[PDB]
Amino acid sequence: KRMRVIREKVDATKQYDINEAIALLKELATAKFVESVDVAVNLGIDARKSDQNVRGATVLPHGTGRSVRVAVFTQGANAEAAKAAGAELVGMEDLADQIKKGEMNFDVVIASPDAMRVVGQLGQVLGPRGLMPNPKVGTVTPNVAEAVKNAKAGQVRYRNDKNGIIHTTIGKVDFDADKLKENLEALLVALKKAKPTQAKGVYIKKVSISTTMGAGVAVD
Amino acid sequence: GIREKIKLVSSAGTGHFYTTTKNKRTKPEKLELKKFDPVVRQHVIYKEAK
Amino acid sequence: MAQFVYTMHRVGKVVPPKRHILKNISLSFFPGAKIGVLGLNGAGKSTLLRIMAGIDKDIEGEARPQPDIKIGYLPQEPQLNPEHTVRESIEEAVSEVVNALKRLDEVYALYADPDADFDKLAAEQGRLEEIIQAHDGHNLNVQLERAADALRLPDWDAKIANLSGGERRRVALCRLLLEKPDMLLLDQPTNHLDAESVAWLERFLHDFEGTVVAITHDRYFLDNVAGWILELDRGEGIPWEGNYSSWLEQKDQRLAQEASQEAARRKSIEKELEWVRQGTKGRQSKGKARLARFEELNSTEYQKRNETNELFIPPGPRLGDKVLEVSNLRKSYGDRLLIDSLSFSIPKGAIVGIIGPNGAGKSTLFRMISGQEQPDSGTITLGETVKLASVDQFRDSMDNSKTVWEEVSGGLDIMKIGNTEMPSRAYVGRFNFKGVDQGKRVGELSGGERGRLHLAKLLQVGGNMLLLDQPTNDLDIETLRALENALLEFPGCAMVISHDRWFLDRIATHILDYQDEGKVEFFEGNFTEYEEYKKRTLGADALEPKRIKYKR
RNA sequence: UUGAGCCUUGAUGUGUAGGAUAGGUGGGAGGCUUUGAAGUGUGGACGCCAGUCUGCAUGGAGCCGACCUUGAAAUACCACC
Ligand SMILES: Nc1ncnc2c1ncn2[C@@H]1O[C@H](COP(=O)(O)OP(=O)(O)OP(=O)(O)O)[C@@H](O)[C@H]1O
Ligand SMILES: Nc1ncnc2c1ncn2[C@@H]1O[C@H](COP(=O)(O)OP(=O)(O)OP(=O)(O)O)[C@@H](O)[C@H]1O
Ligand code: NA
Ligand code: NA
Repeated sequence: KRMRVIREKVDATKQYDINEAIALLKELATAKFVESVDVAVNLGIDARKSDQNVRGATVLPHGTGRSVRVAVFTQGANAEAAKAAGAELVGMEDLADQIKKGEMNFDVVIASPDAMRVVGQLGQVLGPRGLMPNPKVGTVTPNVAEAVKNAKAGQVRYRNDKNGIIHTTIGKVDFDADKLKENLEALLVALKKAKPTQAKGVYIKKVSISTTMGAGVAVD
Repeated sequence: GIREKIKLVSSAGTGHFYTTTKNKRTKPEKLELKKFDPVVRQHVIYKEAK
Repeated sequence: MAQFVYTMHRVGKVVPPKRHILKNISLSFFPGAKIGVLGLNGAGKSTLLRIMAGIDKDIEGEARPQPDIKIGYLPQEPQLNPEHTVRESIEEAVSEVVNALKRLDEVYALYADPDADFDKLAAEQGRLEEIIQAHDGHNLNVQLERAADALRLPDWDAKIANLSGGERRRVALCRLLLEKPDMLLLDQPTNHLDAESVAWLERFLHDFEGTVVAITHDRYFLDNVAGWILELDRGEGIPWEGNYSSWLEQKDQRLAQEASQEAARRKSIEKELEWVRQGTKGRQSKGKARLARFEELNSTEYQKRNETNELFIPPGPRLGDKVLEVSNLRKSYGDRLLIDSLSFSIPKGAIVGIIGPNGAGKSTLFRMISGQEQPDSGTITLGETVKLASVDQFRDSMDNSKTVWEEVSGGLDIMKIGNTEMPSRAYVGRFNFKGVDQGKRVGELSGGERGRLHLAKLLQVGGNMLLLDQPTNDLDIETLRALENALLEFPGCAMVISHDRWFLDRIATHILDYQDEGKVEFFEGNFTEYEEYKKRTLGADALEPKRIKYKR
């Protein structure tokens, strides 16, 4: 219905300017929702080779505007450090099977460079959704003071898909377009720094910007 | 004539090789002997090559 | 434009004798192309496959694949570990992920340890955080639980020694495939598979792209999948676009024309020889140029290397009424029952074809008949006039370090078949092993030549209860028909185990059909009469395929 | 009249068991539904044959998310697809 009608508005053939895209997208403010941002970066890279996949984590400056519980698993008194800093959930090394036995709705990874008790089933119990943490992302360390603020900041990982197509939350429409552009630049520079060991052609083949219910526009 | 020329490449990695004639029909197994390698000045094992 | 996965340019090949099994084969391949390689036993198909996969670089010419393509090469007789089990043999295939999980759990152990926490991790784990992602080492468990279904692999606890012939090829196929490759080069991929597995594999092959070069002697298998046919007759590469039925007529036409040209050249040589042998007629020329032309005309051409003809089978002792009856036979391995309460009696002078799925006890029956095994119940009662001669299911019983003649005869200038002796050289020559081809070591032999030689060596006992276990292993059309016509004349009894019902359609007089639960049923007649029996007492059931697939 | 390429529009993706044809990440969330339902004939391609996509018949205001009993989840834009 309305999507077919606004297919006239969309101009998917023409790539669009960094700020002209946001100018087009903000006219879609008539949606009955928060209208979050759903950027899709489309790199040029072959995913089959292991060395040509990147999985990092960068801290977006202006934030996401949507928060989830942060769960920290500590072997000992590590699971209580966030209890005095605002951590959503603390798991004990003796409560590895009871860390999320009832509910698993805790999208916060586990960082504990000293307590390595609980990991979880080795078999997608804590490895399918990414519950297994490592210092490559940035959370692998025994200093939880930085991670306490990083969880509230929302350090977004670079989920490399089957062909190098990544999404994130980029400061939904209620954030000003200048903040949005700052986030775009800060993510583009970060991924350019993240470029793998082998690269050819142009790294960033395309970028699209859209809303959970709002159509897509090129970024160029 | 059924014997064809073969060369015994070295095994020390240097470029040095002897040459000989080997019956490739009745001796499909490859040759390897101990010969002198005047580059490294040692008796190393010489394996069969092209 | 674009495309062009693989190329070969003037790729010659010389063997120790002197001939060129391959000479001047220049051709290229394209993405999503299916090529079927034909020829005779000795044409060079397997050598071409080895060259194309890149095993051997002793060629003259060039053979290039495009970079970044994965090549899966299935050889003639894949070699596995007689110590391994199915679990630890398949687990080898996905190797970068088993070690990935092991090392990731070890790093989960070592990362909380405060010793070099920022040195032992950033350099080592980072090389694995993507080896566990691109290859997806997390979900190999469900990947295997799914991929086992399609092939219907043997049980995980099964050992390679306990494994049967068809299941071994099934395991090897899974191992080869799991790499998810682009180029798929197979040499006779359906040697031991039954109707279900062969139909499944030839549907999966047709679906799967990335170019498949398949060696096959089976018209029906080739027709479904092949888009191109390579001939590979006598050191030449003939590409044909079409199907088997259209290409066979062109092949026959080519042979007829070559024979006609041969006859014409012969007649020309006679005519010029007469002039060469004539007189001089005075003080005149006699034409040194004409002499040079005639001398040049004396060239040589290769007769088709093995247009093998009817084989040799020496009958032996006279046989009477008792043909080794069987009463109340029951077999099992632990709890796995193969056959229960089987009773029959083979008549005299008959051929009995055995049909059934893979690993259903067909080889076990010959094993217990030849005295290798024992029956858990009942008894097999041999006839006292019966001479036994059973062909092993596997070629891997010769010694590769011996010559053909030595291997067959035993280093005797005169051996004996049955009762009369006759020379060993003649005995081998009756199997189309000429004096020149006598000298090749049995390790240097094609699949069909190895099968022929093993059959020749074993059939010299001069028995009369021939227990053939898939003699149609690696046999061409003409090689197959030679034995197919020789068997119909056998005086003694012949029990034949095979999977290709078209071979049995011409020779079988009694039928042993295997079924579920360990049910073996006897029947008297050929396959058309078996179909008549089914239609007289029919049952509506045709829903065989389901196409399990491999990836989610 | 056509081969081939490119770009956009559509459609197709049925292992086992949760519910029953489900390709990957989503971004996260009930909104779609009313340019007129879940429902009532069947249009037709296909199917692994249970049916899910779809022309036209009156009215025209309906399904799931979430819970997950399985590795994974909810066709509810757009992305190189
Ligand atoms: N050392 C050797 N001396 C003589 N002939 C040899 C030697 N090595 C190989 N050959 C011959 O080279 C040929 C190789 O053929 P190849 O292995 O490709 O099998 P094929 O008969 O073409 O195919 P297939 O067995 O798969 O049906 C055979 O004729 C073999 O006898
Ligand atoms: N020693 C053994 N221990 C355990 N199982 C065995 C043993 N020998 C045979 N089997 C099993 O018995 C079954 C029948 O094996 P058999 O050798 O008769 O195969 P087959 O029916 O002739 O098959 P194929 O199509 O491979 O020729 C298989 O399931 C096999 O695993
Ligand atoms: Na071969
Ligand atoms: Na067998």
